[PDB]
Amino acid sequence: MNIFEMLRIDEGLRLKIYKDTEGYYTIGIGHLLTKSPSLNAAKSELDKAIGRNCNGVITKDEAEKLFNQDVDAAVRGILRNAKLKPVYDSLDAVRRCAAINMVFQMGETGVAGFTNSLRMLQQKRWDEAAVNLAKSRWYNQTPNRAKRVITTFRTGTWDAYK
Ligand SMILES: CC(=O)OCc1ccccc1
Ligand SMILES: [Cl-]
Repeated sequence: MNIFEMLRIDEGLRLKIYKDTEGYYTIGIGHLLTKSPSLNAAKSELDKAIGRNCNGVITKDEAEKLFNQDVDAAVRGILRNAKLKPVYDSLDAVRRCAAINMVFQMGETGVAGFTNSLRMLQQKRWDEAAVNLAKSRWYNQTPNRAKRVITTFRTGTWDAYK
C-alpha cells in the first residue's frame, strides 16, 4: 500500500464526468471539477485541466496524470501550511497517508475545524484522536471511508485497506 493505492480505493476510477458524494461534478480518481451546478462549467474546467476538448470524457492515462497532480498538490499544501506541517512531520509514513487522504477529500479549509484532532495526533494519543475525528460532518456523511482513514490513524497499519 501507498497513498496512490489508498486513494484509488477510496475514490474509484470513472472516465466520464460524474457527481461526487456532495453532488459536485468530478472525473477520474476523484478530481473535483467545479461546485457550480452547470455541466458546461464542469466541461470547461475539464478541458482546461487536460489541455484538449474532451466533451466530458478522458482516458485512463489522463485520469492517472490528474490524480498524480492532485496528490502532489495535497502534499505541498500540507507542507506550506503552518498548522498542518508540524503535525504531518511528526507522523510515520502510514499515518502521513491518512493525512494526505483527508486533505485530498476536504482541502485545507475543510480540515480547519480539526484543531483538537490535530493536537491529539501530534501528541500520539491515537485512540483519543480516533474518537475525536469521528465527531465530524466528515464521518457522518462518508462513514465507511472515514472509518478506514481513522483506523489508519489509530493503528498506523494498512489493515482497513487489506
Ligand atoms: C486535519 C486532519 O485531521 O487531517 C489532515 C492532516 C492531518 C495531520 C497532518 C496534516 C494534515
Ligand atoms: Cl463512505
